[PDB]
Amino acid sequence: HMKMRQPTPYSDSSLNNSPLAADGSDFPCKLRDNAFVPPSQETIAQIGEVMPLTFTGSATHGGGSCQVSLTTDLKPSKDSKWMVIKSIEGGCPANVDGNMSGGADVPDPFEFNYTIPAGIEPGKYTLAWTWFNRIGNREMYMNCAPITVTAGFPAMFVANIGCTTKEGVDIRFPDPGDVVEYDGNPSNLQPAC
Ligand SMILES: *[C@@H]1O[C@H](CO)[C@@H](O)[C@H](O)[C@H]1NC(C)=O
Ligand SMILES: [Cu+2]
Repeated sequence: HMKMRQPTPYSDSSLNNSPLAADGSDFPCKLRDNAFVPPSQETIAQIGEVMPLTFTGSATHGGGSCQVSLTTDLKPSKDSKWMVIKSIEGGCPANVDGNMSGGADVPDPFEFNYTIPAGIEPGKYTLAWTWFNRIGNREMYMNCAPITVTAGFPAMFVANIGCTTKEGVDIRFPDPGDVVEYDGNPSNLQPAC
């Protein structure tokens, strides 16, 4: 149970910590009433700029693995095409064995980053954070945010909503892309579905 804090998600006031529905019904982005209201301030990412990726919550489930992906759709649906720009294998959204202190609203002390690479054209996108928790039920977490790319790829991995991950491991994505980061404990890294 975690949510993305930066970049600021769509409709943050109605966005909870829960994973995607196990039946796939609310993929992508936790579909619900008024799910795609932009935050007030524009999130601007210059090509090549190191951008923050940060989280809220204490139920870190021993970490796991995450992707950062972009689509041109501003109200994503099941038909949206995603482009993975970063994979984090292990230690996302935290490198601890289990859960952390502080309740549902605590800023997660482990912080991350992403960079818009040269092959992404300036324009408006939706950015998705996806997360496959290491410990607990086999879930997929997902939050989405509007971003504007200014001047200054693999498809997104989907599982746990026939492709089912193994409890206890930090998964390694089949096609993680050319920007892959390992932030976890070597003993938990997958020797994906
Ligand atoms: C982005 O985060 C990774 C993982 O902590 C770190 O290794 C890297 O140095 C960071 N990049 C920066 C701060 O430019
Ligand atoms: Cu949880």
